[PDB]
Amino acid sequence: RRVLDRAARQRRINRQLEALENDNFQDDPHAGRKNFQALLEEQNLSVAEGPNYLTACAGPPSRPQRPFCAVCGFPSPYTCVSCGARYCTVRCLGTHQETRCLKWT
Amino acid sequence: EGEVTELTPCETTISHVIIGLKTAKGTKQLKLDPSIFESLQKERVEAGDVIYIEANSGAVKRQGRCDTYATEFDLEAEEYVPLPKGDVHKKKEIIQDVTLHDLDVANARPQGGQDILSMMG
Amino acid sequence: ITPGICFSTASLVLRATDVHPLQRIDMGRFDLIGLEGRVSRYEADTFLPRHRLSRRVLLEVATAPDPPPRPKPVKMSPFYLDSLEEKRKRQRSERLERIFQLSEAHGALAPVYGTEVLDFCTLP
Amino acid sequence: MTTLVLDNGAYNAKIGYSHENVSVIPNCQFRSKTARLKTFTANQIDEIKDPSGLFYILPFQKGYLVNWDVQRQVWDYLFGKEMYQVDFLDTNIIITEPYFNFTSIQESMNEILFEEYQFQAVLRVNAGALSAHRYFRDNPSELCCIIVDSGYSFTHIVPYCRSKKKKEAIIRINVGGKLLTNHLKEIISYRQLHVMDETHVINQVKEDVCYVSQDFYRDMDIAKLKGEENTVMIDYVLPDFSTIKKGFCKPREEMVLSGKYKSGEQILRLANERFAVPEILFNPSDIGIQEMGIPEAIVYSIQNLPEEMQPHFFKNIVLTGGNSLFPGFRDRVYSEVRCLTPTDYDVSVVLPENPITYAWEGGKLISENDDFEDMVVTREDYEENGHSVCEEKFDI
Amino acid sequence: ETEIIEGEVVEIQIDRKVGKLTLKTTEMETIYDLGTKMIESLTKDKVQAGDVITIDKATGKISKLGRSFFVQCPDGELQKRKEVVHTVSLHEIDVINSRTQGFLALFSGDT
Ligand SMILES: Nc1ncnc2c1ncn2[C@@H]1O[C@H](COP(=O)(O)OP(=O)(O)OP(O)(O)=S)[C@@H](O)[C@H]1O
Ligand SMILES: [Mg+2]
Ligand SMILES: [Zn+2]
Ligand SMILES: [Zn+2]
Repeated sequence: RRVLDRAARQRRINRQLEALENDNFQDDPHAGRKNFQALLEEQNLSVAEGPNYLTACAGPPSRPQRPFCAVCGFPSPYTCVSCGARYCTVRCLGTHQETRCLKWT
Repeated sequence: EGEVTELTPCETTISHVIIGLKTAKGTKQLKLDPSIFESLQKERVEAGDVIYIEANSGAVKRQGRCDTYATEFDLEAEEYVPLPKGDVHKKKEIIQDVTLHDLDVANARPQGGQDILSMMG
Repeated sequence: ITPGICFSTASLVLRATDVHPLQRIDMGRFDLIGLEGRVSRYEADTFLPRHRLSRRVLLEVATAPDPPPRPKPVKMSPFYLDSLEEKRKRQRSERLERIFQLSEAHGALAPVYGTEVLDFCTLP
Repeated sequence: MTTLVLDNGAYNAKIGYSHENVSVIPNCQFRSKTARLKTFTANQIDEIKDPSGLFYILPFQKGYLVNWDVQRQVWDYLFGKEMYQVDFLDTNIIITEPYFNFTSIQESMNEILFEEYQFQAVLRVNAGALSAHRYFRDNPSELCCIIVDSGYSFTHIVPYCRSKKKKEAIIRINVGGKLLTNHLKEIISYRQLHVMDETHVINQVKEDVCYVSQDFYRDMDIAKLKGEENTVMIDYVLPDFSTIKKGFCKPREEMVLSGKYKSGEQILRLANERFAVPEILFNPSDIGIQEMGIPEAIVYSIQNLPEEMQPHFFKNIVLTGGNSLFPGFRDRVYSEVRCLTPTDYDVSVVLPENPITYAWEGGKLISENDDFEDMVVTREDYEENGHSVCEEKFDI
Repeated sequence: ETEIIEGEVVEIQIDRKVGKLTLKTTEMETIYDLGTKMIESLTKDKVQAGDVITIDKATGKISKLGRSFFVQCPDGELQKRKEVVHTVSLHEIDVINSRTQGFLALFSGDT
């Protein structure tokens, strides 16, 4: 099977994390000004330049990350080779491969 | 007794060892006699290990890794042990019966000893 | 060449003799054979009876400030808490008492023979 | 004359008069497919009868006000003749701001408040400052406190002295109610049925069934079982808005193991999501956020501060925000902080009866004080000095 | 109860310590992130691609039960929780706990 490089996995993780901040998943039912990144770039906010938004971010946790199954949520001893997703059972591996491994269905 | 959060020998040789033990009821900072550093190094005690230290003898036993670190690797040959529940400092007044034969056999042969003759014995 | 025998047993069996420190007494107070080659008759008979620490001296040294730095050779309270300080001083008192009791316990025994006797009696 | 207290949150605006009670109203506009040309504003969401597929127009992105038109419309509705009939020219306004609010947002706030409405005086503070003031009023003997504001879009942890905010030790955790609701939506959509368009219903489900577990792996093992022993698993009947107006949990005696029900109710079965979703607050790395959780962040924030003040801060942990209403949240926070705290230091975590309205009560209390007039910035002084003195007086 | 990992080795990588190990059954395949002790255990007992091995997770006990292309690759789950029952005689307990390396006396007399 194919293998996804580190950049692809990091992009997928970032996209999944950003999707959790989305206001709505659908479009405007009517169907017919800035954003946070524009505000950050306009502030010209530099690290170590006093207390600010960036310096207030929580640091890395000391306790290691606990793996959970991407399908059912129970703890997952196994890591998928192709995409790096965690899984816990043959059925869960098959479901993950059918649904979200490689191509994002 | 507790999980080790810090293990820092203090140089003048080493004057003392500062250790940090964590339990469910809090954290305690302990200053150890420098002779205990050899025992800590023999037991291979690092941060995140659950150990106990006998106050009267300085004996150190590393009784596994804390189970909070069980997920730091997917496959390690480690024995993961729960974090101790009580206080870091545990006091118990006990009454134990021994016989004179126990003291005789305890003093019949030497124990420990880093010399070659002791090891071969 | 044969592979070794892999003898498998219950993990509980290997802990049968193990006793928790809170469940056993210190047997080092009866360790006579361990003192041989390490403790001398001088230490047991002349030095320790004269230079044993006392609780008064231990408390005085602990409470006294740090000694002045050794001279170089010459070629010739808003955030104060009363309960926390009471707990801390009780802990310090307990630590000093433990230090005293352990120092007394670890030098109570006198050698059966001693280093001097063994050295004298040991021919080349 | 009168004073208006407003907590311009990203989810709920705590707006009320100083002499009256407190009202919780969503601070966002709504649109639905049952109305062709009709935009609901603020509390008008009660009028709609089929909130399924509801579209949200929010004025806050990532906890900061970024959309000005919807916020202006919401304020005009709240300040209009229908809601409160605020007399702008003779009223003082206490309005809350996110921590470390950007300079542009502060300038726009000052301009809008002092020109578009022409308020007599404005006091812009942080919700944590009001919470700290209320806490110090309730407990006069305490000299230092730490506020945990687990809200809709983030969770800040800020330590406060008697009359100052320690800006150096402010720590932000990027986990809030929005993130938890979206994660629950994603889990349910991936596992049982597609609910990504049902934000309202999934949020109500989270508020009704989710809880914080004292033993995570024991609960996981219990949930993994099948049969009577699976005490964690419950059955929820989603509201169809035809005969079931609001969602409810089926009684345990009425549960069916097979999962098939003669009634055609759309039943959503949640077993491990009950405590997996709240756990993201304590373990952000569970879902993929490399940030310290609430207890570790509290301990870190306290330990950044000088040693002398640490025992006082450890004694005055306060939980505020909507996410703090999870069952077992206070106990879990206390247990973890006690595990991390030095044993000589006592730990006390206080959860008020209404963590939503804590900041509003603090604002009401600070309005009644005799030092209130010195804190605010007047319009007459605004004309000349405003643009500097708004930044000078407000400790944002 | 013990956790036992039985499968066919696909790829073993060790770099100057960190390492990765990929194991497969006839139904599933997985990549493991290895710790220092397991890396040492896998280095001590020469393991190469194609070998069918079982690992005791808590101890690092690796026993090679053949090579496959000779034993068929395992079928079910890679990681299995097994209940192991041992009946140990009182004499065996006494001999094991009599001295260090005392279990040897169960085979060579010398009690
Ligand atoms: N009983 C409940 N159980 C769980 N979550 C709840 C409950 N009640 C309310 N919430 C959530 O609490 C969040 C709202 O919290 P608020 O304190 O009002 O946030 P906020 O003040 O707007 O946030 P900021 O950061 O201060 S702008 C929403 O995500 C609600 O879904
Ligand atoms: Mg708020
Ligand atoms: Zn699974
Ligand atoms: Zn995959």
